[PDB]
Amino acid sequence: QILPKVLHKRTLGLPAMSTTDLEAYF
Amino acid sequence: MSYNYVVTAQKPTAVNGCVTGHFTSAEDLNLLIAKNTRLEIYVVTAEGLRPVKEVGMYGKIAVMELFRPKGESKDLLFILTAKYNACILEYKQSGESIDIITRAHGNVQDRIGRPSETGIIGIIDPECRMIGLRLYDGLFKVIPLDRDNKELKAFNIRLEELHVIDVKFLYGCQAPTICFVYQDPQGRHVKTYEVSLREKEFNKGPWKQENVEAEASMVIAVPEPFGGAIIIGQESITYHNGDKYLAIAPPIIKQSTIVCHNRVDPNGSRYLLGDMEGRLFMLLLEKEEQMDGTVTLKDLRVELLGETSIAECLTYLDNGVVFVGSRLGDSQLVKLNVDSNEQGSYVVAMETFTNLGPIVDMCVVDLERQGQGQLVTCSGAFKEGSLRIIRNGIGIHEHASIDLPGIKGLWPLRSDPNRETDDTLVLSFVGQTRVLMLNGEEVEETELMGFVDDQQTFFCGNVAHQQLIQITSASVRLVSQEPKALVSEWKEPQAKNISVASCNSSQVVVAVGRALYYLQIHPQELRQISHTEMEHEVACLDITPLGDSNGLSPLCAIGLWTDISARILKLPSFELLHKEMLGGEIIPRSILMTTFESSHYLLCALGDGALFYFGLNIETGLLSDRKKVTLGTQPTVLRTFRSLSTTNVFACSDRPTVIYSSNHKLVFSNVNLKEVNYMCPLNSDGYPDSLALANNSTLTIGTIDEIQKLHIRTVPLYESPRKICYQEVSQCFGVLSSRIEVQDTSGGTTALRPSASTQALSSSVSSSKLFSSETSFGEEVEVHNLLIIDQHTFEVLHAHQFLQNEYALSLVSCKLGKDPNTYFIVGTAMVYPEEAEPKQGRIVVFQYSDGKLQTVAEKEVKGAVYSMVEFNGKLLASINSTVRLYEWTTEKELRTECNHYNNIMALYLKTKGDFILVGDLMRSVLLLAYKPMEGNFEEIARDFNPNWMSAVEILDDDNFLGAENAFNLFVCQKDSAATTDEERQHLQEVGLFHLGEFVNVFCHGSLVMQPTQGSVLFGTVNGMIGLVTSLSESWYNLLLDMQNRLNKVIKSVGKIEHSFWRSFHTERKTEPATGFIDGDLIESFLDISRPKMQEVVAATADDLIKVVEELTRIH
Repeated sequence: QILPKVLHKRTLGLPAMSTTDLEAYF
Repeated sequence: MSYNYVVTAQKPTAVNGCVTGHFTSAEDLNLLIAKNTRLEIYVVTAEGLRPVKEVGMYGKIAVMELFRPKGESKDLLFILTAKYNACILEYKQSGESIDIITRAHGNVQDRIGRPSETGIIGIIDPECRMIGLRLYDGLFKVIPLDRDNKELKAFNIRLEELHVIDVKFLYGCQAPTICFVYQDPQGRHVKTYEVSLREKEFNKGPWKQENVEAEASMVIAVPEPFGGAIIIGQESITYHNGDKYLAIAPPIIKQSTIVCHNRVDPNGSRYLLGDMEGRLFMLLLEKEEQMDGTVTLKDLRVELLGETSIAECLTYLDNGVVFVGSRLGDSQLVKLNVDSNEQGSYVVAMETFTNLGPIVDMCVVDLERQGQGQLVTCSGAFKEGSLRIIRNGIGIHEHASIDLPGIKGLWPLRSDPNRETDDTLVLSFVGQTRVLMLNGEEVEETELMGFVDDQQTFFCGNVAHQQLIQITSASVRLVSQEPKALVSEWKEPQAKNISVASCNSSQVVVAVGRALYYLQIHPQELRQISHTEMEHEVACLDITPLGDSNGLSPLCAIGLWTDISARILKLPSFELLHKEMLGGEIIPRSILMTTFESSHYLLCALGDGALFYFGLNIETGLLSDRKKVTLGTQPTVLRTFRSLSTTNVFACSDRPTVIYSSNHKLVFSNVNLKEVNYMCPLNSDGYPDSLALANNSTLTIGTIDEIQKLHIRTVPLYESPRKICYQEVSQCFGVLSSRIEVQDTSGGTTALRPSASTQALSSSVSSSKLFSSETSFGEEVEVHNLLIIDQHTFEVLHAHQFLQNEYALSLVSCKLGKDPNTYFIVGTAMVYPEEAEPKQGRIVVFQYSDGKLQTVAEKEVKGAVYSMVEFNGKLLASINSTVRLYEWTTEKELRTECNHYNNIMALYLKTKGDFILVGDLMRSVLLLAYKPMEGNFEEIARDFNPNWMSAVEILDDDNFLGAENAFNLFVCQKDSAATTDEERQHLQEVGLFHLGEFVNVFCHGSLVMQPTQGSVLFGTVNGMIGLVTSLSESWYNLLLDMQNRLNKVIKSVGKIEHSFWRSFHTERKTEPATGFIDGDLIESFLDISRPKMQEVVAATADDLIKVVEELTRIH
C-alpha cells in the first residue's frame, strides 16, 4: 500500500495492487 | 495526422510457464516454454535440449495445458489469451515443413463482469471430457469436448464462492470431478463438486468440506495408486483422499516460500518443489502394501537438495536432469547426483540461459568515442541482479592496424616443413604479389628467389605434400621448399591472360578464356587431367573439401558475368549436371559453397550487395530454398574464416557483417568496422585466433567474440540495480543498488551473503544530522548503496553507503550554475513501513575525486524525488505532485524560485526547448511553459479522459507520447483551432495501439551508428526492447494500405483477425488502430512465401520489400 515499493514491484512485474484500489484511494 | 511506427528490438526473455508431454510423437519427451507472446518447443535428448519451433500469438498467453482424448496417438494443446481468446491447437509434421493448425476457435468474453486477481486458470479432465475455466468471479465456464462443437461453444455455471485461488480435476473418479481452493471470510478451504453437463449444475463431490492452513496456494492431484490431493503452503505438506488425513511441518520453511512443482514419479512417490530464493527441494511419499486392499502411504519426508536461482516454473525431466525456469534471473539446467559432494550437494549444472529480466532503468553510453553508443541496463533481481552491457554487433580488439592502401590479395605461407602454426604472410598490391615474413609482432620484407615479383596471381599458398603452388595468368608452376627453389615450369598454351582461378587446400582449378585448365597439385610435378570449354564465359569458381574427402571435391561450381547463374558440375571430367538461373544482371565477383551442418549451402555474393542462395548436395544437388534480399551498395566478396568446429564464412560489403547459422537459419549479425576488401587466416603463436584482412586503405586484425546479433556481457554484482548514470570526465559510472538484510536478536544486523555493497575497496557512510524521531527482533530490512564502477574494467572502484533505510530513487550528473565541476546528484526518500506517503527527501550532491568521494550540500526536500533533470543551467525536480526549478549559486548552495502544486503524483518528466511534459500516474499527460520575463510556470495544454501512464516522453516540439499500464500506446497532438478561450487547453489523442507489454523507461538515442524522424528506445518488464518513431504522409498511407492487404489474408494460429489484437483496448474503452504502423506485421512480411506475395497486392513487390528493408535497420 506504500507507493514507492508497490511501483517497484510493478516495475519488476510482481503482482501489484489493483488500479481500482488506487482509484478508490484517490 | 500523427504518423508513427513501432517495432521490436529484442524479444522477451522471462519465462511464464513450462510443461512436458507428447507433441512431436507418442514416444518423444517434449518441453514447452511460454514467453509473453511467444511459444517455443523443445524435445529431450540425453545431453540437454534442442529447439524445433517458434510461434507468436496475437495475445498474451495465460493458459497452456496438455490432454489426451480417446482415439489418437498424441496430445492436444489448449491456449487462452488475455483478451479471452480460446483455441485448440495441435502438432502437424507433414514432411520437413512444420505447422500448427487450429482444430477449434472462439471467444469466451462476456458483457457484464469483472476480471479478477490471480489471473486466468485453465484445467482439463483426466479423461478429457471437458475443459474448465475461471474467468470472472463467481462464474465457471465449461467447454464440452464432444466431436462436434468446432466453434468452442461454452456455457456458464454459478458459484457460491467468488474468490478462487487454484483449481484442479481429480484422478480416478467415475464422472468429471472438481476439487479446488477458494478464499472467503474465515480463512480458505478446499471443497469439491461434481459436474453434470447434461443438466448443467454442480451436484456433489466425493467427500465433505474441511479446512486448510491460512496461506495454502498450491494443489497437486495424486495419480491413481493413492488418489486424492497434495496441499502445499507454509509449514504444511498435506494429503487428502476421502477420509484419510496426514501432514508434516518441516522446520526449514520459515525463511522462504515454495513456488512451483512437477511430479517426478508417474506412480507419484517423489516430488520436486521450487523455492522463492533458490533451494530446490525433494518430497518423499512412503507407501505400504495392504494384505488385501490397495496401496496406501504412511508419512512425508523432505530434504534440502541443492542450490538454484529463483524459480518460476519447474519440471523434473528424467534421469536426474531438471529444468529451472526463472523469470527474475538466469534460468539454468541442473544434474542431480547420486552421491553428495562437499557440503552435501547433489547438484551439477550444465547450461545457463540469459535473461535480461525486468529492465528497471537504462542509459545510452558511448565508450570508445565513435558514432555508436551502447546500452547499459539494470537487470535481474535480489540474487541475480547484475549489469548488462548490450552491444549491437561484435567489438573488435585491434593489435596491429596500419593505413595500407587497397590490397587485391593477401596470403599466408609456411617457411619450414609442415610444422605447427604458420610463420609467414604474403601481400599483394594492385598488380603484383609481395611476400612478407612474420617473425613475431614486427613486420619485415624478404623476397624469396623462387616466386614472381612483378605481376598479380590468384593463388599462392600450399595444399599438401611438401611443395608450393604458383597459379598465374602467365604460367602455372610448382615450388620446392627445401631448396626454396624451382622444380618445374609450365605455361598456358594459348598465351591468354587468365580470368579467375580457385584453390583452397588440395587442388587448383584455373579458367582461361572460354575454357578451363585443370590439374590437382601433385607432389613436385604437374600434368593436365581435365578440360572442358564452357558455352558462355566463366566468372568464378569454387573447389573445397566438403566432407569425407581429403580435399578432393567431387563437384565444381561456376559463376557467370552477364546473366548470373550457377552450374553444378563435376570436377573429374567436367560434365554438365544441372542448369539453374539466378536474378539480376549486375556483375558478381565471388561465389562460395561451404559446409556448416548436414544441409550444405552454396552462397553467392552479388555486386549490389545482395546475397543470394541456391542449394547443393554432393549426391545430386537439388535446389533448396530461395529468397530475394539486398545489402550495402558496394560489391561483395565472401571468403571464409576459421572460428569453430562448425566455422563459418565472412564477407566484404559497405560494412562488415558476419553471417552465422544458429540451428538452421542464417543470422545477419554485423560487426563494428568501416569497410573491408579481402581476407585470409593467420594463426600465429602470439596471434592465436586472428585474421589478416585488407581494406581500401587500412589493415585490421583482431579477436572474435560471440556470434548472434546482440552482445550481452553479464557482470555479476549480487546487487539489485535501480538506476544508472554516466559522468564522462570522471571516467566511470554511477549505479544504485540495494541489499537484503535480516535483523538479528542482538538488535543490530550483520549480513546474509558477501556482497559488493559491503566488499568495497573503500567505503563511506552517509552522516546526515537532520533526521531525528519500530524494528522487531527478527525481520527483513533494506539498505541502499551507490556504486562507482570503472568504465574500462567494470570493477567496483568505490561504494557509498546511504543512510540506514533511505530508499534512493533518482540520480543525475550535470554542471550547474557557473561551476565548472561535474557532480553526482541523488534524490532519496526515507520510507517507513507504517506510513503510506513519503514526507521527505534529501538532495545530496557528490564530488568524486581522484580516488575519494566527497559530499557538498544536502538541502532537505519536503517529499520524495521521483524525477529530475537540469533545465537549462538550473535544476528542475518533481516532488509529490509538485514541479520546481532550482538555482546553483556561487557559494555552493541551492535556492527555490517558483512552484506549482495543482497536479496529483506528477511522476514522469521530460523537457524540450522551453516546454515541460509532466507525465502522471492516473490523470494524463500535461504541458507547462517556463516564462522567462517574470519567471514562473504557466500551463499550455492538458488532457482529460484519464489514463494510467507508465512512461512519458517528448517526441517533437508539437506532438507528445505516453504509455499506460493497460499495455497501450498513444501519440497525442495539439489541435489547431480558433477561439482561444478554453479549448486550447485541450490536447488531441490521434494514435491508438495495443502494444501488449508494460513500459518502464523511455530514452532518446539509438544503438546504431550515427525515411523517418525521431528516435526512442524503451524497455519492458518481460525484457523486451522497443523503438518508436514518427512518419510523414506518403509512407503512412502506403503502409496502412499494405497493412489492410496483409492482415486480410494472414492466418493467426488461433485465426484471430489481426485488426482485433493490434486494436486499442482498455477496461472501459476500445477502438481500432489509427495513426500507427505495426513493425511486427511489416517485418513479418518477410516470412511470407514468394507466390503468396504475388497474392499480396500485386505497384509491385520489390518496391515494397525495399520499403520494409529500409524501415528494418532503424533498430
